[PDB]
Amino acid sequence: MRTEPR
Amino acid sequence: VKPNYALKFTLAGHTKAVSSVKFSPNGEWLASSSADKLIKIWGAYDGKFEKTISGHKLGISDVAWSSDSNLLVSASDDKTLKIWDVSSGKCLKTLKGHSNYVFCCNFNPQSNLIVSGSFDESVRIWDVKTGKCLKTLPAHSDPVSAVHFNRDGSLIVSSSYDGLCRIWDTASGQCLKTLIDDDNPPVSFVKFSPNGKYILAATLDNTLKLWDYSKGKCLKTYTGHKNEKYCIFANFSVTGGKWIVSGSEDNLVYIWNLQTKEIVQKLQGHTDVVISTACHPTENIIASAALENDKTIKLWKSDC
Repeated sequence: MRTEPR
Repeated sequence: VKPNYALKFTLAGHTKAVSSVKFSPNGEWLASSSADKLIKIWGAYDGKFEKTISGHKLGISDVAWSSDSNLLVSASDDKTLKIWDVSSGKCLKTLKGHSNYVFCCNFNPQSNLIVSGSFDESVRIWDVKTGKCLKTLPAHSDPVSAVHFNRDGSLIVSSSYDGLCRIWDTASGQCLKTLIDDDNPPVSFVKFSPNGKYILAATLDNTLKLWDYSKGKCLKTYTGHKNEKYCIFANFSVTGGKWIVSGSEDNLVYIWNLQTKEIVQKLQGHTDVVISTACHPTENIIASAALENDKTIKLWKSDC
């Protein structure tokens, strides 16, 4: 998900 | 000249972090996607909640509108895209073929095609009417963070954690340009300018750059914001003054002067990372949305 950091 | 964006509405209803907001091309609507597996549709001018669109089995990282404002496409961790009829809320098509999360999506201007990017490192081009995959581009060597068509659809731009931006010929799938710059920081976002001549690229070193596509040259850089961890959407604002707009990991919306690169406004109010911003097609209106501790969308209005 985009909502989780790299 | 500086803008004076002020808060007009806070839109609540998503039960997890919001991932992406987009205005309809006709200006009527804002669409939002979320980690909660849902798309929500809101009135652009009064903020009124209109409906919820559901069916993905996992969260949604992106959503995009067809040119006539009648269709949506969404990109999901369930490895599919879905094409939706907005007025009925029905899933018209499920686009299958990526082997990992689908992260980003967009219609071309004609809206007969959809382009998607995935953590599987590929870019796919899909036929709207049949839902069949027309082309798989071996686009990158790391997750694909963004995909965008130029103003007539002849070109696709893609970005990746591999540090590259690539420009592709839509008709053939062949790569026309690779943008590289120095120490290859991960590229977290890319999109064409409205005239199709420039490309705006975000990198995970707290930096935005404007590139001249023809020349291969960086013309402007924009700094002062926080961007090291998330793929944050950025925008050209063209309805009044010519700005660059972006979310930020310090919970602010940043607005810069495109030409001078000076920060002209910071919008305060969100209580978590501002992962997405969008600019209304005709009015000086910005939509912003935030992650887990906030989960809301804010609409802002300016006189220029």
